[PDB]
Amino acid sequence: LPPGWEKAMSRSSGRVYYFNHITNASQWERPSEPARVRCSHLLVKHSQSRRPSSWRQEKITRTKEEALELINGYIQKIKSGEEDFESLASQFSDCSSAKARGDLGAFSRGQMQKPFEDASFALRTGEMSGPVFTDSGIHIILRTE
Ligand SMILES: CN1CCCN(c2ccccc2CO)CC1
Repeated sequence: LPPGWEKAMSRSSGRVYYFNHITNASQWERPSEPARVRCSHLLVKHSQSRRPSSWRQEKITRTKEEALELINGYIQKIKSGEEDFESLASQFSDCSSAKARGDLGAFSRGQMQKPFEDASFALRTGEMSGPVFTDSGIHIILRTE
């Protein structure tokens, strides 16, 4: 299996699925390095973020648990097609990159926070992460290039 993937069993259904311990992605189908990648992200900050402040809120007070719940809800709506990633990032990302639909541009290893970097480079082009934790908060990462 490609880097980071492992087999798992659904508790509610008993069906096998695949989970990536670098990106926290999970999916039913069997999963299918460049100098640089390009990613977008949706950041949800929490009270223990390195800077608990954003363009949405002068004082971010939500707990890490609450931020994870919000991230999980956004992932559900993206996966169902009810909402697009770019739309949720523009409206609800606590990163200033919200104004660019979450786009961060292209980057190399050694530039981003390590959990973010590792998830970004383990995604295939077009793939989306699960919740990724950094000192900034909790991220949904979309690899675009
Ligand atoms: C990564 N950080 C430093 C760079 C500035 N950021 C940004 C802000 C507003 C629009 C676009 C971007 C990057 O695409 C993101 C924060």
